[PDB]
Amino acid sequence: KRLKVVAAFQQSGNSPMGMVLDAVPVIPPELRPMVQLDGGRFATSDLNDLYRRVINRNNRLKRLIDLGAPEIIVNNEKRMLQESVDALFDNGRRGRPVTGPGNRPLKSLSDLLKGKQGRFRQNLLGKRVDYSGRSVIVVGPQLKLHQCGLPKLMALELFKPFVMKRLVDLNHAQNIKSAKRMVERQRPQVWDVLE
Amino acid sequence: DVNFFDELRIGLATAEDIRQWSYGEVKKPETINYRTLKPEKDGLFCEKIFGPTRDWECYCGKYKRVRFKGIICERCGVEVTRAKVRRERMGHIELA
Amino acid sequence: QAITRAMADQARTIRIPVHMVEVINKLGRIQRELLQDLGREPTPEELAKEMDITPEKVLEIQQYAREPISLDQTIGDEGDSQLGDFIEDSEAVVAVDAVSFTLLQDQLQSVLDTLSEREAGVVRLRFGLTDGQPRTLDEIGQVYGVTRERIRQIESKTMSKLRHPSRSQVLRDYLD
Amino acid sequence: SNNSVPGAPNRVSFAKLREPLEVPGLLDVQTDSFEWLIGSPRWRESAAERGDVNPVGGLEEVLYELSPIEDFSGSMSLSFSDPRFDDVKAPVDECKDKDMTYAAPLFVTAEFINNNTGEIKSQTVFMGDFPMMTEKGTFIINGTERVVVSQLVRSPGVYFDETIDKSTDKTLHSVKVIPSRGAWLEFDVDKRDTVGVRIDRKRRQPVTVLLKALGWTSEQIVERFGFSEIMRSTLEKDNTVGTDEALLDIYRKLRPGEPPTKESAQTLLENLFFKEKRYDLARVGRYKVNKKLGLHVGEPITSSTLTEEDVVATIEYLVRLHEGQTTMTVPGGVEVPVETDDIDHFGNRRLRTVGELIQNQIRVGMSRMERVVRERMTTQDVEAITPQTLINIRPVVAAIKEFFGTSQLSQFMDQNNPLSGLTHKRRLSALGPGGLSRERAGLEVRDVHPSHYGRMCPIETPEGPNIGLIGSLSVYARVNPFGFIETPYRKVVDGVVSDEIVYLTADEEDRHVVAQANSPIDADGRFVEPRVLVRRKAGEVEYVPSSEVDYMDVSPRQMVSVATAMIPFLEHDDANRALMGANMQRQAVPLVRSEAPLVGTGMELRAAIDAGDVVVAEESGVIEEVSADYITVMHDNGTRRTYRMRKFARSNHGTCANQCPIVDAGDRVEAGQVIADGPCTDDGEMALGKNLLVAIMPWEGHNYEDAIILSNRLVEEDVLTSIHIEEHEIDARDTKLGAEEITRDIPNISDEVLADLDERGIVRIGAEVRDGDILVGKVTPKGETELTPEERLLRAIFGEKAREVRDTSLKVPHGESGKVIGIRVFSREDEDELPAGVNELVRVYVAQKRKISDGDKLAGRHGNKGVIGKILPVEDMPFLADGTPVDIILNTHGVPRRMNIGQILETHLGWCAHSGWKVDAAKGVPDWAARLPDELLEAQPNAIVSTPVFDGAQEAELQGLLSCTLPNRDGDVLVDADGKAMLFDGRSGEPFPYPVTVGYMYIMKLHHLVDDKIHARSTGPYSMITQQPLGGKAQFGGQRFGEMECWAMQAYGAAYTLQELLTIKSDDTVGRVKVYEAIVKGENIPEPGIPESFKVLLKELQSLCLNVEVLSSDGAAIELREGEDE
Amino acid sequence: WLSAASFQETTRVLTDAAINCRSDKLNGLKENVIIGKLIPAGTGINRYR
DNA sequence: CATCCGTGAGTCCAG
DNA sequence: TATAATGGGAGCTGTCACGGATG
Ligand SMILES: CO[C@H]1/C=C/O[C@@]2(C)Oc3c(C)c(O)c4c(O)c(c(/C=N/N5CCN(C)CC5)c(O)c4c3C2=O)NC(=O)/C(C)=C\C=C\[C@H](C)[C@H](O)[C@@H](C)[C@@H](O)[C@@H](C)[C@H](OC(C)=O)[C@@H]1C
Ligand SMILES: [Zn+2]
Repeated sequence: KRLKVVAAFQQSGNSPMGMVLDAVPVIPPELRPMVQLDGGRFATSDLNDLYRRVINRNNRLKRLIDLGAPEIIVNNEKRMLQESVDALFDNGRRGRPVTGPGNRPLKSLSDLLKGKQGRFRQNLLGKRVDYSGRSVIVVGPQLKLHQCGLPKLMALELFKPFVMKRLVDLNHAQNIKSAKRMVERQRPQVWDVLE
Repeated sequence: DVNFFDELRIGLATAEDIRQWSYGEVKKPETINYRTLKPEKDGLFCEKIFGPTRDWECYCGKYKRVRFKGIICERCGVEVTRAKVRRERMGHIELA
Repeated sequence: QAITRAMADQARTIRIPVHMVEVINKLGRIQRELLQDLGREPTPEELAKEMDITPEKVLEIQQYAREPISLDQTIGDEGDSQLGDFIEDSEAVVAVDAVSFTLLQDQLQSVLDTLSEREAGVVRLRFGLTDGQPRTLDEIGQVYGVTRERIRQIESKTMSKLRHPSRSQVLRDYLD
Repeated sequence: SNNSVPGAPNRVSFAKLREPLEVPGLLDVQTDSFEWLIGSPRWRESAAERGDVNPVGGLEEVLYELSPIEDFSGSMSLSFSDPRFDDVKAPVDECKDKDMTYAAPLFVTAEFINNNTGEIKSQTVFMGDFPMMTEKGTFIINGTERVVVSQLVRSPGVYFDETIDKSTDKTLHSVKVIPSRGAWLEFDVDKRDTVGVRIDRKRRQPVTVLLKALGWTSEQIVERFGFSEIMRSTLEKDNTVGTDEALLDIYRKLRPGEPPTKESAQTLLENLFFKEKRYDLARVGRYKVNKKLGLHVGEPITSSTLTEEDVVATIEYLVRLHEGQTTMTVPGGVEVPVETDDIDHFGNRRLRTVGELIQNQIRVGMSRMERVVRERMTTQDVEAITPQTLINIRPVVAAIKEFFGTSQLSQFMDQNNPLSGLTHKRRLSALGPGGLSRERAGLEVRDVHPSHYGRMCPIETPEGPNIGLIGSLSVYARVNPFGFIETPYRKVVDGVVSDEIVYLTADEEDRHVVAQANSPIDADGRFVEPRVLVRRKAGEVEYVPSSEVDYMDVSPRQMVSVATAMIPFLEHDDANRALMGANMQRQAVPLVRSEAPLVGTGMELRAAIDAGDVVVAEESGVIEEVSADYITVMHDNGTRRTYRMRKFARSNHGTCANQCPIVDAGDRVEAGQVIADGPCTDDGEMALGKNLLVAIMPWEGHNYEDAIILSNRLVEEDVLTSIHIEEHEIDARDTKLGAEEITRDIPNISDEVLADLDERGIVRIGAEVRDGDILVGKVTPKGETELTPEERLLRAIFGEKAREVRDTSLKVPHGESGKVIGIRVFSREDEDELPAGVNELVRVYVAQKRKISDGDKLAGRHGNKGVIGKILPVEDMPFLADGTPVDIILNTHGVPRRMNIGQILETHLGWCAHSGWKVDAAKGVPDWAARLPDELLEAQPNAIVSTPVFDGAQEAELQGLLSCTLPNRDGDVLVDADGKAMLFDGRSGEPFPYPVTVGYMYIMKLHHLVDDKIHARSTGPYSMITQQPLGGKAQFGGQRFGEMECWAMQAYGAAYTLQELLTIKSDDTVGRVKVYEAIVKGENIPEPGIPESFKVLLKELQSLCLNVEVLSSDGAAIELREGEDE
Repeated sequence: WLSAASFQETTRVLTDAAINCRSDKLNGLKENVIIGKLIPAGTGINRYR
């Protein structure tokens, strides 16, 4: 078992030193977004309070070392810094999770990947799509096997840029901007266009 | 931006790799200002580090036009490109 | 002293200066003083007069005191519905509106043609099509090889020539 | 008649005479509890009549547990008493309107006692505004009506379990002591015949170790537990001896890392299990342990804590039950049955109502301010201390605010129909804080327990993943002051049924023997047969002589809930379809006007009244004046009360609550009578649907697979038509570029679009609106950014200067439409109190008069759901002889599979009720109609009847009633004794070859209408992070093409279709824009690019110190629309 | 390691893959769907493509 | 062959 | 920012079936 680890660092010039970090990468802001809602209140990602947690303790370490504090106080901060960077990479892994308001555990970096709601199985193996819809189904004995009854209102929104095309074709609309306004207002023409 | 690339390799990141990625070290815990509602400097949203909030709009406002492209304003050191960059530009924190 | 100072400075996810914290704490203090005095939570108009005598600011203060909420937080009934999944990316570009802009370019390309080379010259000069900047007119006539500011003379020789594609209403549609 | 009590229309009942007791106040589950919390006058009297010695209110209790608050010195002492409310700050109707919380301010008397100075300062403190409950058993939090659901939890106490060993195959006995709040304690028995104990899930140790730690001698261990060999084997294998050595041993295993003093191990063993601070069995926690051990059984409840006597008596209970003993007397205690306990028994399974849930959250808020109190005492000086300075109520107001705002038990009130709300108030949930998770729930928790009889319904429960975890409370059940569920039983002295009734808890019933309700009884009260049907402990049934009958059930319909009892011929439908049928009545929608069903069960009266969505008279009198607006009643004493009608109000679920006056002017009305009724109510009765002319046959495939076929009469006569109101909102805030202003002046809009507005900018009352139109014209100042150099040019030509105001108007959402039936404007200018930053706030209420259409979901009471397949012209309808077209054509195929032939029996009884009948009295009263009550031997056309569940009509009588059916107006009978009738195909003209089952059936219009369910989207809004489309019809989102949905694509081998959906259709930032262009330009679809969501991943791996590089075929790391730099 | 990570035990997969420096040849169904490439099956194979 | 910690435990919808 | 003050506080309760490290 031990060889399976050690031989892996041997082969590829992949140093084992990497398991110890001197600098932690900060994920782009738009991926940890801070948003103002219509209620005036702000909504921010959890990562922002974990990053904030590290830098607050990391800088406090800088002040403590510089002041020449006793090892008892300096070592404490280091332990705190350790748990801080830990709870950033994987929360709940070691010890109790970091709670925010409501005793709610904060999402960590690795929590963005794990399981169902994770970036893999929720956003990559399955995505949401444009040009699509949903409705109640009803038996249609009148239809042939290769047919289906697609609601008039549904089709107009599915084929919306397809219809705008033929509206400016047959001169019902002068441009593409007006053609949109004819489909939105549901003028009687478009039903002839859509068919 | 061709689609066809052959291999996707993963490795154990060096501490030096971390610094090669980052466009600057976050030194403040501060996110934004409480009045201006703008990304405070050397913070988690600092525009010197991650990029402009609005397209081709420099932080201090000395440059507010599409005419300046890739220009690093001297009063706040903000490159002028799309805010599209704030989804791709990295940062880092130097642990003591 | 160190705690309360470091408390006011760090606790806020969005940083407020020390005096601003001194205010809100005074506000919560005068509130709890007027609380037991009126058997009811006091009106903004009432709170204001006692401490700062200004009503507009007290409203503003009470929004500063408001603590933000987390995007990653969810709704209680089901553990799949997170808040950020409802935040519409206001930034993202509308397909039709950007395409309609592109069709506006094809109409101004049918304007650079009917206009002369002198006429389609000052057009892209002070408006800044290829430039991206609007150069001052006293610099435009001197940067261009025709003098006696005849380039401002050609300007009026175009303003009415632009009325014809305007009378064709092919530019009239794209303004509404 | 069935319920001849209030003044209700006559609904004749097939029955055995039910005179035990009327349906109790259905809302008393909510009412009685809140009255205990506040300690209302009506409660203290209710405590008196129940004979409750020294009653303590919900608020009174918290104060006494708290009082007094002293510091470590004992110098200071704060204590509370006498809680009292003022008048409510604002009426209910005003709270719904102004979005404020219906509450009454709470006061208390607090005094600061000081032992040193000997002085006492006493004054009244404000505690905040206290959420009061309506008369309808609801709360109103911020203008939305809410409901507090009762939680089913595991009762505190000591439980014994019998687990079987896998290896040794011997019986191992385990015990577990459960506190209301505190540390854990479980004694278990090994296969090694050595007793062990796990404290708060720490490692196992010999139990004698604990006895020598308590102080008990090693000789007393031999005396008390010597009668077993498993305890002698335990004290023998005992590692160490000595009172000091045991405490040290326990300490060393409990809290490693801390210096063990002889004085520090003695202390925590006292604190972890014997102090009120860290450990606490509730009143139930004490009472339940005591019953199980039988000590201090008579003595009143004073101990809130565990004792040493409890510990020893527990271990004694463990050992005896291990070696086969069946009974045991604890020294100093009465005899107690010894066995293993079923955790799911309703004697051990507890129900905490509204009062306790609020009380608990109150207790939380009090212990918080107590922390601040004990801090504010050591700070300030003794002389200047008043309670006003010590007390911070801010945590209290925040603990009660949060609960109603956040908790999983403060729910949006199910307001589809009056029944929907009624069932919401009587729900029993296991989910929620202090309870269990949905994943944590196994299969035993969910299935039907024997003790559920008469307390909780076994039919009413959700179909989904929540099944078994949520239930309805039974009809006749109520909640006792200890949080358990009682149920009424008739008392039988010696074979003689008495009208004396006693409520029994679950385990109390287990020690007795009960007779089924339908067992034949003498006119005096004696049983008919010696051996009768008898219910016994562990759900076991056997015949037992009448000498042994203790009690008998009140009613046949005792086991069911309120919604369940409204399903005619329930005993004919399998539990599965019967289940849905109960979950679906809640889903019905109020129709323009409502008819009471032709067939009922008698539960339709009391349900509507108790719902509180009808208007009931308080005092008897005469209608002095009636309007559509309000009814004025003149009382006998001379005083006048006036009831204001709710007219066209929007419910929580957008259905239309509309009350109309029943009584005409000058009518003499008695108290408690229905003077005006609301939605889904006809003359004071639950009217969830309409009576429809059914026809059981396959018809041209349009009804295939549970689809439904309708007559156009139902659309031309608004029979299945409903009103739906929406509420649209918008406000004007202060921005950084100025302030949003509501105006009629909107940039680049014709006067044709603005035509339906007023001078303000608001739409005008009575105007009609379509989707996309303007409701409230609001403009906002836009950021002064350099406008387009291509639009600068476009503004010089036409010479039109740009405005700095962008359109931010409130337009009508897609799919919505109707008439504007009222505007509600709030202005900061007109002193209307708004939130900080808002100026003008507008609400527009649009009503839609929706007719029924294809896709709308119709359902009967028997779990027979189905959507509308086709609405034929009225003439196409298979009609009877006299030319009457049927209403609804149900498919035959979907009946005998679902085992719900109750829908059939209702149809048979449905025709009988419509046509009327008359039994043949010549040559006597026929032998089939011999059990038939006299009132039903003759029936009028359009007569209403009752078929109480587990009673009512029998198949014999029903067959007979089909024969008696009166002829139509043309003097011709229409159906036969088979219940069928000949039909003519409205299309071909030829009559159908075989007789078709025809009659009337009660159909409900559920709230699953296509108008709400239909949705589609081309392009729209996109996610902020993943850049994928947003989700939901409300957000104009797209559909999800999930992991499962991709497998189908791959299996097909449709690679390009699959790729397109996951690329240019989804999160290809540049791709989707260019696909739009290529479509409107009639060009070819471009080749997809890199998914922006994949790009997100690599940044998420990178941020985790994972050097991820994309390599080309050569071996060089390439760029992903980005670059690296230090 | 991409197919594996999108399966189960995502944290366990990545720690190992990072250490072993495991290079991924994007030649599989699971692997390709994630990156948006045409799946190496059906109409996606070069024989037909 | 039996314990202790970590990792699994259907989908779409609305909300 | 000079009276003296010196070691925390809520735990969380009803899974289930399995592999790998330890016995
Ligand atoms: C705050 O409470 C929330 C849950 C907390 O969490 C959590 C764990 O504790 C819960 C408790 C204590 C419940 O008693 C409950 C419940 O009784 C119920 C559903 C059913 N959940 N489904 C819903 C979505 N669906 C497609 C899948 C499953 C629930 O989930 C819960 C529920 C939970 O989920 N229903 C039923 O029993 C019956 C059969 C029908 C439902 C009637 C209507 C429809 C609802 O009552 C409406 C009027 C709202 O009131 C609720 C929606 C609440 O929403 C709000 C904000 O008010 C919600 C209960
Ligand atoms: Zn600048």
